[PDB]
Amino acid sequence: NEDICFIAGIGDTNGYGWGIAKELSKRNVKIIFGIWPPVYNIFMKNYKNGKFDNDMIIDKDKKMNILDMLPFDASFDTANDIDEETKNNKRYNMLQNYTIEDVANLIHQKYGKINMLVHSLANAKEVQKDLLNTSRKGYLDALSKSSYSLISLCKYFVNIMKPQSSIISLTYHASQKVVPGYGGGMSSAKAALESDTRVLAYHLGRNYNIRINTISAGPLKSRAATAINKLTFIDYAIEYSEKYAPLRQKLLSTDIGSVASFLLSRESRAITGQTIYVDNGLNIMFLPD
Amino acid sequence: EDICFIAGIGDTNGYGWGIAKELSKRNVKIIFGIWPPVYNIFMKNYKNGKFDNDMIIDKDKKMNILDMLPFDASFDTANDIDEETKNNKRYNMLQNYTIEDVANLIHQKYGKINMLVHSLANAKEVQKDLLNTSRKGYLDALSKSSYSLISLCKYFVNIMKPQSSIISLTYHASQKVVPGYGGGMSSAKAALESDTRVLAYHLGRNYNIRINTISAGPLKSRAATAINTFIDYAIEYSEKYAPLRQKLLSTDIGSVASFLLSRESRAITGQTIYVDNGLNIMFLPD
Amino acid sequence: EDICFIAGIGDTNGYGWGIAKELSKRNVKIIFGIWPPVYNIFMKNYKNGKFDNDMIIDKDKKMNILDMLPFDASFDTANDIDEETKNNKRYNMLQNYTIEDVANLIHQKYGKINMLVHSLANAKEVQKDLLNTSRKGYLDALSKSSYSLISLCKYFVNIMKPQSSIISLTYHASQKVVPGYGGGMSSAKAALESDTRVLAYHLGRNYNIRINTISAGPLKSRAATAINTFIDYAIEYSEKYAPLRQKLLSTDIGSVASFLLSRESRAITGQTIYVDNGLNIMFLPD
Amino acid sequence: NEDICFIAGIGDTNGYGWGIAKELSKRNVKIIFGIWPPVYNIFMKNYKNGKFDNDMIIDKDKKMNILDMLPFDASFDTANDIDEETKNNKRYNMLQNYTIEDVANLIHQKYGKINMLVHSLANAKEVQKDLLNTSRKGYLDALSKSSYSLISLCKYFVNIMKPQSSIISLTYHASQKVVPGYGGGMSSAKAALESDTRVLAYHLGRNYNIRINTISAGPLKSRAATAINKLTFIDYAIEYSEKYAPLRQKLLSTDIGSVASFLLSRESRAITGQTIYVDNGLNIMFLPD
Ligand SMILES: NC(=O)c1ccc[n+]([C@@H]2O[C@H](COP(=O)([O-])OP(=O)(O)OC[C@H]3O[C@@H](n4cnc5c(N)ncnc54)[C@H](O)[C@@H]3O)[C@@H](O)[C@H]2O)c1
Ligand SMILES: NC(=O)c1ccc[n+]([C@@H]2O[C@H](COP(=O)([O-])OP(=O)(O)OC[C@H]3O[C@@H](n4cnc5c(N)ncnc54)[C@H](O)[C@@H]3O)[C@@H](O)[C@H]2O)c1
Ligand SMILES: NC(=O)c1ccc[n+]([C@@H]2O[C@H](COP(=O)([O-])OP(=O)(O)OC[C@H]3O[C@@H](n4cnc5c(N)ncnc54)[C@H](O)[C@@H]3O)[C@@H](O)[C@H]2O)c1
Ligand SMILES: NC(=O)c1ccc[n+]([C@@H]2O[C@H](COP(=O)([O-])OP(=O)(O)OC[C@H]3O[C@@H](n4cnc5c(N)ncnc54)[C@H](O)[C@@H]3O)[C@@H](O)[C@H]2O)c1
Ligand SMILES: Nc1cc(Cl)ccc1Oc1ccc(Cl)cc1O
Ligand SMILES: Nc1cc(Cl)ccc1Oc1ccc(Cl)cc1O
Ligand SMILES: Nc1cc(Cl)ccc1Oc1ccc(Cl)cc1O
Ligand SMILES: Nc1cc(Cl)ccc1Oc1ccc(Cl)cc1O
Repeated sequence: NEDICFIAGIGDTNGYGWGIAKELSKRNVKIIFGIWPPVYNIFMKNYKNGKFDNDMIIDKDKKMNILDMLPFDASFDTANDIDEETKNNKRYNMLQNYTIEDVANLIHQKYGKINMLVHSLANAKEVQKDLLNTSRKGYLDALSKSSYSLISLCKYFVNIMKPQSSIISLTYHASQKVVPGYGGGMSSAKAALESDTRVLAYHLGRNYNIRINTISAGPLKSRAATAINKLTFIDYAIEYSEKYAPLRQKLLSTDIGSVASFLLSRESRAITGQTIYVDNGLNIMFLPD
Repeated sequence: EDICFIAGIGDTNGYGWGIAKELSKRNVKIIFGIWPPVYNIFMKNYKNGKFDNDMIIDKDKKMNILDMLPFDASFDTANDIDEETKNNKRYNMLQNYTIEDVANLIHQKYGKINMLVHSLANAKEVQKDLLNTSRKGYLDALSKSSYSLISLCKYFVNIMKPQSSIISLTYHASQKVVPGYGGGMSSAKAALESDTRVLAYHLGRNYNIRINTISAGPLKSRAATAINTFIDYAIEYSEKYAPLRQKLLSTDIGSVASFLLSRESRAITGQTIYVDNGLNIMFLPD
Repeated sequence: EDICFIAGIGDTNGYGWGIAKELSKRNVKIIFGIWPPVYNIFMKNYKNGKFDNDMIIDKDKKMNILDMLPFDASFDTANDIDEETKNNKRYNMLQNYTIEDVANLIHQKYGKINMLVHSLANAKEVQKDLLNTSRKGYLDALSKSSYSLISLCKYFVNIMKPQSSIISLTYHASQKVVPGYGGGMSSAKAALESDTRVLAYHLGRNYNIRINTISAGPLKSRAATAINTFIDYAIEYSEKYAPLRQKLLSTDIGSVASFLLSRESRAITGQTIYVDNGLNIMFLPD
Repeated sequence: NEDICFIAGIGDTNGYGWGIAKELSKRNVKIIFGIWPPVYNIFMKNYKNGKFDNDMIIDKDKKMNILDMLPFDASFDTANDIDEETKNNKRYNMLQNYTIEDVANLIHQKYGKINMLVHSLANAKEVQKDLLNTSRKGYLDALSKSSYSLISLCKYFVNIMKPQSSIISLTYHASQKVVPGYGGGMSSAKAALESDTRVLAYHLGRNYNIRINTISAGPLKSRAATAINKLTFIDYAIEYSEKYAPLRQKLLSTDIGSVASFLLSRESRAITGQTIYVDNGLNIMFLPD
């Protein structure tokens, strides 16, 4: 029935955004990528040069179909928020309509209303620092980019979404339990995001009949995950998860993708405001073996 | 060839039926576990076509029911049945309805299965507040509503394939106070949600089998009507205050169940998943 | 004239004793409820001065023990005792040890009390994993460890003053998986924490009485030693990974209990309070 | 044994800061007030003129003793963070050493090391707006003033605190469950604060043997609470609490104070990283009557 999904936060094929795209594509949902301007050019070149073709293979019966690929920066709500420096920066200078409001408008003009929205991004300048050593600026950066970006995303996309639409984001259990090394206010940011998902579920539910949930994912060696280490963090997390989770299988990006796909579909019609753990059951453990 | 056993169907008005309907959409073969005191009433209504409209999925298909068997979650094995039950008019003409007996019967008739649904509860003192519940009444609630899941798992894992999946149904009274949800049902649900985690660990590590529980919102089922207009209140409150105003349907729980029982959810286990139009997230009635 | 009944003291090595010591600091009169199979051993050790050093509070004072009574949380009333127990060598020389009988005895001897501590648990199959626990074993855990709180409340409220306060002890295995905490103890604790909320509502509205539960970290008590080196592991893990490295003492739980039982906490009820050096907040062992 | 407590966030006698001061004073703890510069002058005048004397009465046996009263703005980590405008603002111009670091230094110089710390402040420019209508600036303001201020407070005060010291803040259940009207990112901010309390408990515990907890308080008609209403919010909350809480008594500021006092004392030695509800049990309810 022409399901269309905007995925905010893909920069290569190694993260959760790609797994989500892949699983949605299997269900025939049309995909639009929102790509952060620092990685946008290299994403487009790699794509054009066929570097992603193997990764786009669904089952060798089918391959992913990408409707569109758009520059997107979740730091900026509207054109008026973009500082002169950023506007003129080498990587931004050749790009247009990349703020949250502008991408919503652009999508609406080209394709009309959509019914699925994925927030799959996060950022924090001081992620390598422990919370106690994080500055005011660095903490506010984490909240701005990782948490506020969801609210803003919702604010502007609800106008271009049909009733009974669905929105998902991605979170991590460090919001609820202590993960040393998940620094820079990222733990704080995921805690805010999980709480905001409830408040948004209430308002979007009553005022638009739109659902919103978040997926608390287990560890995946994405490009962003690698950046967490100082002086690795993700290696430890993965090793620990595969050794101690109730389910010992390797956690795949498409494992999250298939849950995202369910949550974005009408099958999850009575679920909203929730944090859903897709982490091989690791979250349930207290004492290891 | 997916097969699901659904323990706890008494008519077409509860969550078991909605779960059956939705699994039927995905062409899963369904086997009903029916409490013996209502087994013959159910079979008669079924034979008489009372459930026919309720069995329609759409233009294409109609529910495919593989089998319907008497099943009593009060009893683990044949040895556990008391004489009063043996001498009951409703039980005396039935056989092989203990938890172990039904596992053996299903396995003998159809081989290994890969989906298991616990959709049952009982508490002989549900109408009393917790403080006025007796020891026998409280332990009955836990026996029928909580331990029954553990025993179901114990006997059914042997007849299940690797990567199988199990769900039960719970209610948010385990976590926040619902006056009226009495007789130790709130306790039973708290135990069920906790047991779901412990079972998830053991079943996952030993068998690669998953187990989850769905925390459902209110539905005007037969069991619900037995709690003391309680259900009319809960439904009215939910439809007034839940983030989503839609009427909650048994098939809304059914489609979540179907997802949790399928391989699409291979990385989810030990979880309480809320399917209640968001009501659980609210604090202050607006 | 504050009086506290402490149900579940068997020696000086568990949390009941630590709670007794701390309440004694505040000059609360303490009455011990002692499980009959260990009642005479306890009385003999006490008479023989084995507990004397353990009774010292400081330079000033020593624990003031008002009374010590046999108490069995298995039985609500005299009628509930089975003949095998009646004919037991340890029970036959004792009397008035059912929950109701002890409430009546305390009230007759000393009048109304204002503090109640449930510091007991039992599970006959604690050494089995949940999946291998039988119905009788699982219901025993719930009967002795969970329902006992409800019944304690039921019978003791009549002998308590308005604004009285009640606590029990739980463990984080109710909420997160602890392999080894078997026999349905994890289930019993989940039910206990849930029941604490439901009881809080009813006791608060009807009697202005508060009830809370303390989720304690590991202590090398007699009961703990019976779980299967499990306790040595938990202690070692806790002292290695808890935010606070201090050794957890029974009196660390005792001073929290004393606060929860006093009027300083008049606005706290229905809560699970973690007294475990912060261990529960951790996800990833650093 | 000369217990000394710094209370960050008092501006009159109607809030939780005053109840906390009163209960601590009963235990003979010496109190130092950190007073936000916009209300500081009026606080000092009222005090000098004896306007608080009745409110300082403990039991007519005893009256509160306040060791010191210091201008304090939790927006600023160090002197170097203060913008020229604020430095020169009418209400700030005559005040000195009011940043987090400067007050810590000042306290240390005058009285040596302390052992108790209370964060009893919050702020959010757009509190009257629902989350969806909150701007990026307004949301970041809520997190900065209500959440980051705790981390910073901890960072600078740990150097002037003894081992086995204790720190508390105040939070509200809107972090966990939806409270329509608790707007501007305050819900997000309390969610971050509750999560930060865990991460801080871990680091302060291991590296300083210092405890930190937060109290999730029920509704109290403080000056700040009144400011929440638009176009009242607190009236509704109070009425609802007294009608539906397990305990029907009126919730008092000193009810929180006596819990704060316990948590700050050695009696709570094995408790850290926790959210403790002091709300007459309201949080435990699902369905009202
Ligand atoms: N990787 C994990 O193990 C893991 C575990 C739990 C949660 N998550 C969450 O999943 C999400 C995806 O992260 P990932 O792990 O796939 O890494 P990723 O790099 O694949 O995803 C992050 C992407 O977001 C983009 N991005 C960053 N800032 C942006 C901005 N201001 N505007 C637009 N785009 C921006 C980046 O270009 C990047 O491609 C994150 O929110 C993360 O918190 C990841
Ligand atoms: N209906 C609701 O509002 C609601 C909300 C949350 C959870 N639930 C849960 O959903 C599940 C299904 O109940 P329902 O609401 O559909 O009502 P229901 O009456 O349709 O289902 C309960 C069934 O359990 C069966 N049963 C009772 N005792 C049994 C025993 N000893 N052995 C085998 N079967 C037995 C009954 O015959 C009945 O058919 C229950 O576990 C309930 O706790 C229901
Ligand atoms: N020790 C720990 O590590 C730990 C951690 C968390 C919680 N707890 C809880 O603290 C409480 C006290 O146990 P403990 O650890 O001090 O061990 P303990 O052995 O000192 O206390 C348990 C007591 O309960 C008594 N008891 C057993 N069955 C009884 C019955 N039917 N009626 C009356 N009394 C009975 C026993 O005689 C024993 O003295 C328990 O409820 C336990 O679950 C203990
Ligand atoms: N009042 C309630 O019902 C309630 C319920 C739950 C939690 N709380 C929490 O209790 C705390 C105290 O608030 P309250 O309700 O007592 O109102 P209050 O006005 O008594 O306390 C807030 C005080 O903090 C001060 N302050 C604000 N910004 C500051 C800054 N940047 N630097 C220094 N000081 C600043 C203000 O001058 C004010 O006096 C708040 O954190 C609030 O979130 C209050
Ligand atoms: N995308 C992103 C950005 C930053 Cl700065 C930090 C973590 C990020 O994602 C994550 C990666 C690994 C894990 Cl275990 C959790 C995450 O949330
Ligand atoms: N099936 C069953 C049996 C008993 Cl004794 C009590 C409730 C039962 O189901 C429910 C019905 C309505 C609601 Cl809101 C929750 C339930 O759990
Ligand atoms: N008192 C009791 C009885 C049984 Cl059967 C099992 C554990 C018991 O107490 C405990 C001891 C150690 C830990 Cl870590 C948790 C407990 O709950
Ligand atoms: N101190 C403060 C500042 C702002 Cl902007 C909003 C709320 C504030 O405190 C509160 C008041 C009432 C309630 Cl029920 C919760 C609060 O947290």
